[PDB]
Amino acid sequence: LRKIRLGIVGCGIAARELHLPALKNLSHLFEITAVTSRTRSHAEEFAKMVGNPAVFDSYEELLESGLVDAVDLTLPVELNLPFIEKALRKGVHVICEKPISTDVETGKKVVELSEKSEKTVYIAENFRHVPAFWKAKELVESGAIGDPVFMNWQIWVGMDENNKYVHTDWRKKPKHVGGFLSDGGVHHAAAMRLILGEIEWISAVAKDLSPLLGGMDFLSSIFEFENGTVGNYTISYSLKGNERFEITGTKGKISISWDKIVLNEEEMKVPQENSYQKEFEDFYQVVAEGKPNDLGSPVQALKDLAFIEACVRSAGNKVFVSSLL
Amino acid sequence: RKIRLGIVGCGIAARELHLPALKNLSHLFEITAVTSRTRSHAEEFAKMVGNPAVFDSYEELLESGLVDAVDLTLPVELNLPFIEKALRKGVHVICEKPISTDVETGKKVVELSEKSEKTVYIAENFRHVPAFWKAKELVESGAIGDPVFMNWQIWVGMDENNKYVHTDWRKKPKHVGGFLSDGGVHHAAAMRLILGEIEWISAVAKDLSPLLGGMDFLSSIFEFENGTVGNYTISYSLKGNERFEITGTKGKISISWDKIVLNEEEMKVPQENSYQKEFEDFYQVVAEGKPNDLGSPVQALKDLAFIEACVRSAGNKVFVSSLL
Ligand SMILES: NC(=O)c1ccc[n+]([C@@H]2O[C@H](COP(=O)([O-])OP(=O)(O)OC[C@H]3O[C@@H](n4cnc5c(N)ncnc54)[C@H](OP(=O)(O)O)[C@@H]3O)[C@@H](O)[C@H]2O)c1
Ligand SMILES: NC(=O)c1ccc[n+]([C@@H]2O[C@H](COP(=O)([O-])OP(=O)(O)OC[C@H]3O[C@@H](n4cnc5c(N)ncnc54)[C@H](OP(=O)(O)O)[C@@H]3O)[C@@H](O)[C@H]2O)c1
Ligand code: NA
Ligand code: NA
Repeated sequence: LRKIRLGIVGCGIAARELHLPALKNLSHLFEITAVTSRTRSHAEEFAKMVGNPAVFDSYEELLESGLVDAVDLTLPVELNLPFIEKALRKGVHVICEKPISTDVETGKKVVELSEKSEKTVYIAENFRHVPAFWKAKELVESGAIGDPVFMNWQIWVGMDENNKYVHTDWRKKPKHVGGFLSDGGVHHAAAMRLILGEIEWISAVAKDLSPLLGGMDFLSSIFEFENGTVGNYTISYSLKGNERFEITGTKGKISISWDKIVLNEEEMKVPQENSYQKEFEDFYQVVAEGKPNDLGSPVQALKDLAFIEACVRSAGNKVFVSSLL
Repeated sequence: RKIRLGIVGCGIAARELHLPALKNLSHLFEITAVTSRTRSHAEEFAKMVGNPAVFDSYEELLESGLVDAVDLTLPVELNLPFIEKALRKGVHVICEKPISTDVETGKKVVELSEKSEKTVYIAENFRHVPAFWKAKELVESGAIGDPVFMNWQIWVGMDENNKYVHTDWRKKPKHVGGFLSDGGVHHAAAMRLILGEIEWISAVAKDLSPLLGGMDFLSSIFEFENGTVGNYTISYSLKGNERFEITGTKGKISISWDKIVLNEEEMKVPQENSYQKEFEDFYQVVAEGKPNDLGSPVQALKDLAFIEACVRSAGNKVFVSSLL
């Protein structure tokens, strides 16, 4: 099995804590041969965790070095577009973190570069690879609750001053639509779309409740899927509480968690998996083994972002999600 | 002295909800007159009361000189005309919710109320439920900090065995949104009592059950004038568990008939009959000069208006005041 020579770009939290451990479990598929960051010492610390990749002062040099088949971008979202374009111009595949971009108009440019290039652009939306969501999808699609009627997802993150993501520069002064609403919201849209399909319209109210979190941090919404199912999605990044994620149909109900699905009275444990690992496997198959790009698809990520961007601008008015696309 | 009260409409609410309450308030109410669409139902109800006078028609009961006030437990389409007839004879009216079939018609009830010296009390019993009062005081006293988000999810799960489902004026509803306004006005009342007036709603209404006349599912988002966001979702046909939660900057309450949970801590709510409480209030209004804060038609119109807005919405933003 030939390996994908991979360059890591942006050696921050995701790269160290989320990407590397997954990558370390996939060394039969990937070799990290190059590394670059804004702060050189950060790239050097990352190099040591990896082994001995070449360290570059700039991404453009990494791209031209001949050392890589693809690059992994774990950057401030403002950088996705120009950096994806640089990679494709050099004939290099890209796996890039969500959100696809800072907003939908910029996102669309990522999509068109993707569609015009022969190289793969893969937006790493790990919620598309979470088994609990797949299992919910299967239950729903096979008629286990009858016709889906209503879903509610309430999320209370309770981030405080000790949360590491809160202190990063590009989150404190967000350039992305809705601040934390897009940052974490694309995950939630990904999941709802996986389980129930495309959303037709939303109506939502977004608030900025914490001076600690850059931009908006509270969102409450109703929407309707194209299939007629009604959704409620409410989240506070700053306040505490218990997640509920429930789908009620004509014949019964499911509740969804990381570790289990409950179908009426019946518990089913979901065997645990690393979704980052799962997405890297999928990217490998897209790049090397000619698998279609369904789950890392730029178009999919753009649709995730569109849901959130619609909510941010709704101010309680009905927004048809298509009109953003 | 005691309020001479005539019962009009001897159906479910009259036998099962109203009479027991009055039987505990025999020192404040005497039932003297009774009338219904079916004379035999009125005669059965009379036998349950003692020996009141049975009348073939509302109009006759009103001219009989036997009552100071009437209690209307009727198809909602009849509220406006029956209230008007009573006020035009010098007779107080206690009338069941909803105030009317729709806001346009409701306003006519409000208008007649303000012009008469007699009381019109819309018996919205949810304004008399102690669980909501204790929740109000906790929120008002700053127990959870600034209120951020309330969520009320109701799954009534009505079936063929529920008696309300077989009543004619519910099967072919004339009232806005069918069951949505029938049960919804209660919920608006509780929401308004706890968090105050609502600025705007956005809502979707479905008709999911062939058994329930009219629309029977509703999901909505809205914002109180104080800034709190609300979600209110109800199905009248499907089963699930009620949650009623209000989250603030400092804490969390969860509300139930018998208890309020403040963060980790439970406080039992002492139980009461809300019908019994509302009749006492009506007694205090007509005999004791108590201002009509809790049974006032204006409050009942605002309840209906919340629900009417939600039915018109189709997902669009509706500013409630625009209906009033
Ligand atoms: N899927 C998920 O569960 C998830 C979770 C968290 C984050 N993410 C995504 O991962 C990406 C990074 O997030 P993060 O939390 O890791 O934030 P972060 O810690 O701030 O990481 C960003 C990294 O990029 C570096 N960088 C900034 N500008 C650069 C430039 N011009 N050229 C090269 N490197 C540059 C930063 O600078 P320094 O060199 O100075 O350190 C830092 O190393 C984001 O797109 C985010 O949405 C995804
Ligand atoms: N606050 C609450 O918790 C609550 C609960 C239930 C009901 N309610 C309200 O109370 C009212 C009564 O509802 P319900 O459940 O008791 O329904 P119901 O059983 O159908 O009661 C209506 C009664 O009025 C009679 N009636 C119909 N037209 C009449 C007319 N023209 N003249 C005299 N009587 C007439 C009916 O027919 P017959 O004489 O042939 O029997 C029946 O006895 C409704 O407005 C409802 O919204 C409130
Ligand atoms: Na904020
Ligand atoms: Na129905």
